[PDB]
Amino acid sequence: MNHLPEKMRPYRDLLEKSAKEYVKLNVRKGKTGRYDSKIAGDPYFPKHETYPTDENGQPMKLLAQINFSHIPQLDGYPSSGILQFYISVHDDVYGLNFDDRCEQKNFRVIYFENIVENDDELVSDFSFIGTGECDFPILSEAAVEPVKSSEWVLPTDFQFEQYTGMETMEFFGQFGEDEEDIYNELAENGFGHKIGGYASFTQHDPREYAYKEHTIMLLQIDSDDDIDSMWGDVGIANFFITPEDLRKKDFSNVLYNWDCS
Repeated sequence: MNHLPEKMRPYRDLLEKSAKEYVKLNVRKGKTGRYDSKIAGDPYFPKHETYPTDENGQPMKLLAQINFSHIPQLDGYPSSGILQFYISVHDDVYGLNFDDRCEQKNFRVIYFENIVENDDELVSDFSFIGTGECDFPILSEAAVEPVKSSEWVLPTDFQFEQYTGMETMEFFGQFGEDEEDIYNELAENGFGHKIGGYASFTQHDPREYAYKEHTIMLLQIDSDDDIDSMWGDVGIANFFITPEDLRKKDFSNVLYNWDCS
């Protein structure tokens, strides 16, 4: 039995019904191949394509790349292709769009469905990407080891309220003096790096009103001293997509968020 604080036990059946299969990403500082899933490092990129640039036309830098052929299969996710996440290196907010989290101005999400095999038609020299005045959120290339897992809905994720049928204030408030311990234990079972599953935030989930259909989390990267990942003050980043767009393999409306303490 996965542990549950005492007052939460009557809700065990509900939490089990909410369980979502996901892929935990164990990370290992080090060099990765051109076609591999990785955090930072160099991306797979065809010479004939236009490399992503930020609002001032400066080349962006790869935050992470996922090769769908290299992770456990999740319902609804592509069976192959390489999905990439990029951000500007020149802005003090890791390229987060303060106005519209889905407007790829200083961040970009690119999906290559068909992978080029010919080594000479791919970019190998990425020295053209600059160095911003601020440190990149992840300072060290890291390899990825996917492990399929499962987890109940997290209280940090706006879907929690949908499952319990009430606002979290009202929901955890019913536990009296145990409210904080209960909320914190449940929220802390989250975090870490992953594909799919439920979302963790140090502040507030931005989806309730503004992006209510972005219920699928494509990727979450947490602060992690093992690979020199640090989002502001021990924060966390994540990307979301709507079920419709994932089906269409359309990544032009992906929600990029990050927050910290």
